[PDB]
Amino acid sequence: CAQQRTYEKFFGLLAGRFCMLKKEYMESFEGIFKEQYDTIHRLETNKLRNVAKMFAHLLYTDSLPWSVLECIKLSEETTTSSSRIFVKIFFQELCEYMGLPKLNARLKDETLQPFFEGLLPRDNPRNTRFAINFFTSIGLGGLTDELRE
Amino acid sequence: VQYDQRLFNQSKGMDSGFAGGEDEIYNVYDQAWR
Amino acid sequence: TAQCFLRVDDESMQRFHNRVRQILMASGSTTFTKIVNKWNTALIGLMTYFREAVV
Amino acid sequence: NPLTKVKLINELNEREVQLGVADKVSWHSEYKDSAWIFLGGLPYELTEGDIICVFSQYGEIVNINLVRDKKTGKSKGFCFLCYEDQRSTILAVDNFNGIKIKGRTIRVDHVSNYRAPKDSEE
Amino acid sequence: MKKIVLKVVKQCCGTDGVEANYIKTEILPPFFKHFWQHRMALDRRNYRQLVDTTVELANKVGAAEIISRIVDDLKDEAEQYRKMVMETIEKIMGNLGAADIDHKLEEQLIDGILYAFQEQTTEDSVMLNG
Amino acid sequence: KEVPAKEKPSFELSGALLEDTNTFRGVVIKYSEPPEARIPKKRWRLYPFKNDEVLPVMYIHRQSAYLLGRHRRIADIPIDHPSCSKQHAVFQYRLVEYTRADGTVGRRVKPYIIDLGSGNGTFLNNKRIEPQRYYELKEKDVLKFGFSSREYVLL
Amino acid sequence: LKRQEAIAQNRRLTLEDLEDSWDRGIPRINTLFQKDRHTLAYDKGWRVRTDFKQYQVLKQNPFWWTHQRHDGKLWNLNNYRTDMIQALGGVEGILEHTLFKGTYFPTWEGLF
Amino acid sequence: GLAQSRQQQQNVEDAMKEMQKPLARYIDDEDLDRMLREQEREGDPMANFIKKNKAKENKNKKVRPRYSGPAPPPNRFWPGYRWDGVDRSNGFEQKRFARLASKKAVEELAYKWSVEDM
Amino acid sequence: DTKLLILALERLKEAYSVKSRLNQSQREELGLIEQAYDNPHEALSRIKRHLLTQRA
Amino acid sequence: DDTNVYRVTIHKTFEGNLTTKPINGAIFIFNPRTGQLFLKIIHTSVWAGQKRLGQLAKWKTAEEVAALIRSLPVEEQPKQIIVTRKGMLDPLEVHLLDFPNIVIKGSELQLPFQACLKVEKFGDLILKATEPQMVLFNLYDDWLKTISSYTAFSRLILILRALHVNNDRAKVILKPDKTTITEPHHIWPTLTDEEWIKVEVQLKDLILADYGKKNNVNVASLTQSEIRDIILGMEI
Repeated sequence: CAQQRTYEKFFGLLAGRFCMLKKEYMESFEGIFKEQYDTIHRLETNKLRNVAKMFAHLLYTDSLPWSVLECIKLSEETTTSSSRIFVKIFFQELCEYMGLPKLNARLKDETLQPFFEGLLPRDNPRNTRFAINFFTSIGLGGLTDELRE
Repeated sequence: VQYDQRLFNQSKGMDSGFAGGEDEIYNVYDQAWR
Repeated sequence: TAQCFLRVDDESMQRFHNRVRQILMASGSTTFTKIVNKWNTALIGLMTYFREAVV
Repeated sequence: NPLTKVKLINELNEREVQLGVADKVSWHSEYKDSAWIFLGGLPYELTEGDIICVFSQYGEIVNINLVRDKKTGKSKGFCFLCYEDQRSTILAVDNFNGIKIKGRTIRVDHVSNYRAPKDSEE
Repeated sequence: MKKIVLKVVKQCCGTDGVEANYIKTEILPPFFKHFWQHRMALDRRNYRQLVDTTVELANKVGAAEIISRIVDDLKDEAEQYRKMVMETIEKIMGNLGAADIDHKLEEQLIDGILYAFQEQTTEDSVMLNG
Repeated sequence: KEVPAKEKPSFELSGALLEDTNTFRGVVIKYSEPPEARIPKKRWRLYPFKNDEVLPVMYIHRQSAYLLGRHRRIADIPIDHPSCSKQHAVFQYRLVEYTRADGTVGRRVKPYIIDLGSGNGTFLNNKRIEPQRYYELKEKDVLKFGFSSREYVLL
Repeated sequence: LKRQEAIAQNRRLTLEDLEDSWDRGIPRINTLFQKDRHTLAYDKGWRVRTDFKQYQVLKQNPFWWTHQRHDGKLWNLNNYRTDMIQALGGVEGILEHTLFKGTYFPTWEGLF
Repeated sequence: GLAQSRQQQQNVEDAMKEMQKPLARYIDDEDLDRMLREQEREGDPMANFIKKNKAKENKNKKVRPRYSGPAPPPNRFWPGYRWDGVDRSNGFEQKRFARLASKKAVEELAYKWSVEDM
Repeated sequence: DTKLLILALERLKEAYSVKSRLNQSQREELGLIEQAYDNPHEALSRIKRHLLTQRA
Repeated sequence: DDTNVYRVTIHKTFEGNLTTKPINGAIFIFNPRTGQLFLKIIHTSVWAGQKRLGQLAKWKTAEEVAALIRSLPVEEQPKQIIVTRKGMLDPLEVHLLDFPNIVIKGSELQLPFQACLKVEKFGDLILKATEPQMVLFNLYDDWLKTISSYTAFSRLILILRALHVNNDRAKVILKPDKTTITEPHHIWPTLTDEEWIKVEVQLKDLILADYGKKNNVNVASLTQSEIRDIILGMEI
């Protein structure tokens, strides 16, 4: 999938068909994600897009646990470039599938959500401010809060 | 706007490449093999 | 908001069947690589306009 | 005779682009290890700064040499320019030839040996 | 001035005056150093004058003394320079002969003219007659 | 010891090299248009007033730049003013990026005026202007040709 | 966006039309950068004349909806041939065809 | 003046690639996963979060300052352009650039013309 | 003016790729096309000569 | 190739004296049709107890070679074996009595498999072994999908001879850029065909320059048959 010119939705369908068929495929496959983002600096500007939309498509059509995002580390100190525009086109491209509201909720509403460092970094007023700034730049701003008291 | 001259003139034409309706003259596979 | 389901009209597949019927007729007046190239031109002329509709 | 060498060096590059000569044998592998270029036909109103400004487009001249006369003169018309890289001299002899600055046209050639006070042809 | 002295070397060495060791000691080494270049094979009035002087230089000095100095130039990446060397070889060997060339030189010239025949671009026939 | 040598080099600009690039038919013109110089997209006209009443009308929507001077030989807009230099002040339109109150960003046509460093200087709003900077012209502002008061108003 | 960036800045589009791989977009961006822009921009009114050319010269066109010098090559099938080779092996015909009495051909890549 | 500096740079890169590095480099290599995290990778909203504006420091090969940012014409050999190089030439770069682009076009059409009746 | 006539002539020339062609009509068609190639203005004013006064 | 069965490393002990260590060795068997490299380990423990260690390896090798012939199937055993310089025609003749139809020949095509000990994936495998593992590797990585075995051999022996005459510049030539990554299941880098033949041209220029530096011979003064004789390793 990573290498076909423009992305073909056919892969997040075969992929999903496995990824919920046998128990194993979902586990192995997710391993491929966590493995995947934490490098993602090799392939860039194309394969990065095809693979990003590849995962967004799985999440949107589910057949993949909503917590794969525990690996995504939102920092702006520790995020690096191609990582950053991996996750960009990732959400921005997941945006319209779920629409903003149905994403905004399902991102948060799930209660048990605090597995990640993506959004919830309510930590020091740095990577907190950096989240807000990022998601405003990526042009979603569908979640922005005031932790500045 | 200052376009580069390397992008210019890379393909000529005013034909089609899908020449008329003559379906015998191998329109596919634009570049070579070896 | 909605979904769009697609199929091929019967006149298009009838036109392609009569198309390959006349390439079968023209098989007797040309060679083998010519009619295979003609099959290929007809198959691109179908498929590149019927991309998601062929499935 | 004073400016037909402009036409000669132009016809050399036209014959190179006509015959399809690759860059390995296109007249610049014979003049290697030398960043010195000779100028011809310069007007007498040119200072060293204007020559630097008109030939620093492809790289700054490291070593300038105008032919300033001893006592009674100011200039003759020749110049030596030593750039950084030899490809700058390639681009200067291929691009700055045939242009004109205030009347008289100028010419660019290579030196390749050493600077001389007067050996060339006025 | 290169063209003028290239014409001067032809007519100033043909009658009785200059001898062999005089020329092959101090006339021809700067001649092969500074004039056998790529820019002189481009202009046709300089292309013809070089070989037209080199013919009389081979008449005065000899065959293998010039050829063995330009026999390694048949494996160049330039077509017109190899064509100049090929015209030099054809005119010297058609005017003088081939008795002066020994066993230590003929495989070099044969391999050079075969390599020039393998990698020619234009439809000229000067290499054929050579 | 009196001089090092009587000759010496120059390293100064001759008129000729600057002149060949910028031609009024009999002389060089200072002021090459800045890269964002473009045609004015608003309706604009410069009206001269001798004393507050209409003299000609100059339509400014045609060109990116306009020159002020003493005669229609050199400058686009000339004045019968003996104490105006041949090149006096230049009217220049440009595209600049802008931000509105809402935070919306984009490209705006702005006209500017810059003194040429003319012999008698220039004034805007009946206030002296400094030379060598583009001043932002605003609607109805008065241009005048010499450091005190003059026989013509430009609006 | 990159055109307005190059207008706002003062750079040149050297190779920044390569992130879109020189052959993307439904008009196929390399149609703009060609030899005949100023002439083929005056060929307006197309895609309908070719459909009326079924009422002309007898070769029936299966490409009435496109021709490459205005909307571009909308498909690049190049790797299907290579994957056909890798699916049938690189020796897909050499074991079958007598290459050996063709000549002494040891390479089979310079074959023409 | 700078070709010998380029030779010194390529020889010190030659020495660091020979005397310490193996024959083949892998994916990890302890250098390439650093360069991949140090790529430009356009499409990054975090660029304006850490950078104020594209200013002009002393960005030059030497200590001396560099020419400002208008657009100079390309010349096939990426130069050290400085001290007022304003686009004066005879038109030899653009002509042979059009020549090589036309050559790359006519080889594409010549392959088509050769592959017609095969 | 020439920029449309060359488009029309190449639009006519595209329909002639095979050379197992007919005896007189389309060979003099391509002959008139190449005569319009060698002289654009002659065919350009010949179109105007057909275009003012000829309607039968 | 059985030259590197015995090889001695260079070391310095706690004392100032210099001695030799009979460390482990290699046996190279190469198939030029497919690219299979049969690499046999010779452990250090057989280098103790036996006498004339510099003369008994020629008799210890052929038994393991015959065991390899007996282990492999019928269609994969060779009809001809081209050995290195002659010391093994009669040992292979007396050890191949169970397979009489195998021809043993010593030709003029010597090949630098000792330069195969200069690459790192072979080097850490030959230095760290506690068993005669008999590994089976591949040198024609992904070339058979695009080129033949002929161009593969004509590339491989040139790169190996360039690594033999000068490991330094033949090592830096094989990585021409900083984007010349190598997958773990292969040993050669992955790069396009134009820079394949570019690396071939500059490595044959390396070999000709090493010849002209060693024997003080003008490179352009050699005929291309003589350039062929240098580039294959003919005894000149």
